[PDB]
Amino acid sequence: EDQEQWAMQTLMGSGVLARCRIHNDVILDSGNDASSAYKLGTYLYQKDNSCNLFNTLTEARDAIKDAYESYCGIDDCPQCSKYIDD
Ligand SMILES: [Zn+2]
Repeated sequence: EDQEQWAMQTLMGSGVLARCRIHNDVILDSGNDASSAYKLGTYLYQKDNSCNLFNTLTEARDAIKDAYESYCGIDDCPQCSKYIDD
């Protein structure tokens, strides 16, 4: 398992993104307030780490920005569209 993926749990679970009940390891783009997601991400990731260049929030933003941009272009899991929905 991946840690960064664990973050997505709550971060993304904040309702920012969309996930399939059959796919908990999948990320779908919703187009909701990402700002909130980012905050939620930093919140879970670690308390207020607001410090000098030392700590860079860009990492987190890139984490979600990466995952988001990674799955970006998908508003619905193709699996369900590639399979039958019991
Ligand atoms: Zn699905």
